Amino acid sequence: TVTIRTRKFMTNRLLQRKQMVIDVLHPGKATVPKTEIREKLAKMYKTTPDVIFVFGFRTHFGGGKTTGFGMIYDSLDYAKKNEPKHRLARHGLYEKKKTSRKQRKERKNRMKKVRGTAKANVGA
Amino acid sequence: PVARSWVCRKTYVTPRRPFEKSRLDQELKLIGEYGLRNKREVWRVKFTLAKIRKAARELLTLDEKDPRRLFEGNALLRRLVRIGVLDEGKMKLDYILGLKIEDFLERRLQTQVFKLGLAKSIHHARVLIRQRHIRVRKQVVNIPSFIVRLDSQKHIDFSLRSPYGGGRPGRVKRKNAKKGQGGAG
Amino acid sequence: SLARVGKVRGQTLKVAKQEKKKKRTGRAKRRMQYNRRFVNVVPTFGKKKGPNANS
Amino acid sequence: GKCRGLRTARKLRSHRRDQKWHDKQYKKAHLGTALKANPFGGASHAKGIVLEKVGVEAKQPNSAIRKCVRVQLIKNGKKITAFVPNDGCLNFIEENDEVLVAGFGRKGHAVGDIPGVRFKVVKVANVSLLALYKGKKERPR
RNA sequence: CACGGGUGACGGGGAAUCAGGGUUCGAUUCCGGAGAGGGAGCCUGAGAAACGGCUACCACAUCCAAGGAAGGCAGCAGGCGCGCAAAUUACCCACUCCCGACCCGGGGAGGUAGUGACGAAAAAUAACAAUACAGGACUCUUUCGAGGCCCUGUAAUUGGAAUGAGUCCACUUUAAAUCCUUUAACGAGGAUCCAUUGGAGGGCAAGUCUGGUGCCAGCAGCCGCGGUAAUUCCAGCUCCAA
Ligand SMILES: [Mg+2]
Ligand SMILES: [Mg+2]
Ligand SMILES: [Mg+2]
Ligand SMILES: [Mg+2]
Ligand SMILES: [Mg+2]
Ligand SMILES: [Mg+2]
Ligand SMILES: [Mg+2]
Ligand SMILES: [Mg+2]
Ligand SMILES: [Mg+2]
Ligand SMILES: [Mg+2]
Ligand SMILES: [Mg+2]
Ligand SMILES: [Mg+2]
Ligand SMILES: [Mg+2]
Ligand SMILES: [Mg+2]
Ligand SMILES: [Mg+2]
Ligand SMILES: [Mg+2]
Ligand SMILES: [Mg+2]
Ligand SMILES: [Mg+2]
Repeated sequence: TVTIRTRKFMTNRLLQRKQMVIDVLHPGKATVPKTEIREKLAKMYKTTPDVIFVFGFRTHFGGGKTTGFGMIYDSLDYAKKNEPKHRLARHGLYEKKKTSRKQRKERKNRMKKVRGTAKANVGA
Repeated sequence: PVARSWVCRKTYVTPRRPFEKSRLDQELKLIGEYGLRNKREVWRVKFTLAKIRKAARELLTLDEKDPRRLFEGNALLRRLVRIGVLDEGKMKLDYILGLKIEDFLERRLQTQVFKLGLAKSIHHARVLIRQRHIRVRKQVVNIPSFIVRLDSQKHIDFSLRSPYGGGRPGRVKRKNAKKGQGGAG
Repeated sequence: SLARVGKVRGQTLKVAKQEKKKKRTGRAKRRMQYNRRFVNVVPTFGKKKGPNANS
Repeated sequence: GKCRGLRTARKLRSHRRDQKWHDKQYKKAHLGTALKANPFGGASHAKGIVLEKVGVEAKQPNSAIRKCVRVQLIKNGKKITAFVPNDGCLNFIEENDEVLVAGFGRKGHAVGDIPGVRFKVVKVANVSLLALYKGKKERPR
């Protein structure tokens, strides 16, 4: 009962991807999750689901239609090459550290106080 | 410097005399006849109709066969024909001056739902619009001041997720069956 | 002299307010107002009376 | 106009410029004598400390005591008899209270019965005098 | 109309009001200028008379062992003061761009949230049906009355029907969230899930209603009201405007 069509298709050779406007129709349930989107783009274009990156859904008022964006790369050695790191961290293949931004600025102003090799020994 | 618009416009004008007995005699007929919510709804249709007439007087002072007066004149007629306030043979810019407020309140979706006969009363129709019962071309419209164009008039019907259409019953009848099945066992 | 400040408001008979069925508000208030203005009453002879005209 | 010639625009503009000063509403705005004389100073409100409560006799035919308040402002130190509007609202005002003082609505003019009061009291120790009158708030003690 | 003086004078694009003319505003996100507590002088540099650069003096001000040392929030948050008068010591470089030796680093520029009735736009607070009833174009009846093809309205009379506001999982959103939208489960009859703010003599929409006061208290923008029967105060009911 979930039908997904694509609009505005384009092949990026200089970005090694496909691109389209994903048009999901779900009259009768919630906005269907992006894990279920990628598996259905997998069987539609006959490709693996790991080269599929899908984002940007806003459901219409009334709710029988959405609109999203999607790109489908060639391999993961392109899909990790030209792709934002925050959308590589969604699935689980990228990890940022847990030092927050205020702890980074506070140390950089303390490392600015100290001259020489002891800059490595300022924090901890 | 922040990247945001700040372009906004008031859509109504309060009148110059506050307590005319005759203006209140006139404008309160417009709320009863067409199921409106306040005087600001009357005051905003008069202000849109004043804008169209004000651009109408500005084109009539131009010379005939002016390169601006033809293009702006043809566009303003087409914008009144497509909403269905001006007659499709009457489209001539000298007839825009002979046009009144009750013609816009017809093409309001609240009165179209009433005149299409899928509403019980004018005040029943606004309850239907607010409770998301009706749609216009596969699009559930929640707002009664929707100016229905002439192109999209024959597509007003009940929304697909509505018990007044072909859908599930509401909160009430689901509870009335649950106390009925609770009563029998 | 300022000895008489709050004279009358202090010495009035303290009347408790009457409970009442609440008024409808919005287009429903304006609808009930429209019905009591136009659709109910008829034109009759003589000088007509007011909305609160009591006697 | 009287001189209608085609290049008399300096005779006309400098005659409106001269004769605007004989307008009473214009000169009060454009000379600094009236903004200096205004106890607020081009402000709409002013906090001031009460120093005594003053009874003002009303004018002709009306025969009453108008319950006013001698206010000294904070921003200037200027002394003012301000009025206290509603019935019995003088009893809320104690001495040495910061009261907020507005105009009376007549733009520097004595209003009605009261001789020489241009100002009325809005709030009494950061509580409005309306809510004290109605009973929505209470005087903070 | 020089020169001098005042400006509650940064200029302009522009804003408010407007028949036509005009009048007033423009510190404020775009362009140009000026300044970094006050003046002054310099160094480096393509470019500064630079202040998140130095050097003095004046003002203010911090540490001290009394010898000295350090400073510039009209950047972003915040605090005091001044006031009639104005927000969080939040999250992130993901967006827009900038800079650098640079695809990688950094950016309180900027983006996103928190306070926000400055202001603008959309827009709920019921709808329907049946009983009494009050009426209307028919038909009948001299009137009195009456039948319902058809209405319109009112009533803490009754009835189930529709829904959000909210509660709350889940997606979606997003740098990560929050919100909107989508969605199960709950969620409404005095639908207590209760709409106020001003007024009712005239201007000016709307009571010569009732009780208290008795030129007092007070109302009153103006004219005026109150002197023991107040259409004007103080209250209740009612009505009126948004
Ligand atoms: Mg007089
Ligand atoms: Mg100056
Ligand atoms: Mg200046
Ligand atoms: Mg400017
Ligand atoms: Mg400079
Ligand atoms: Mg400073
Ligand atoms: Mg400098
Ligand atoms: Mg600085
Ligand atoms: Mg700088
Ligand atoms: Mg403010
Ligand atoms: Mg960035
Ligand atoms: Mg980078
Ligand atoms: Mg900023
Ligand atoms: Mg409510
Ligand atoms: Mg009264
Ligand atoms: Mg009046
Ligand atoms: Mg009247
Ligand atoms: Mg009055």
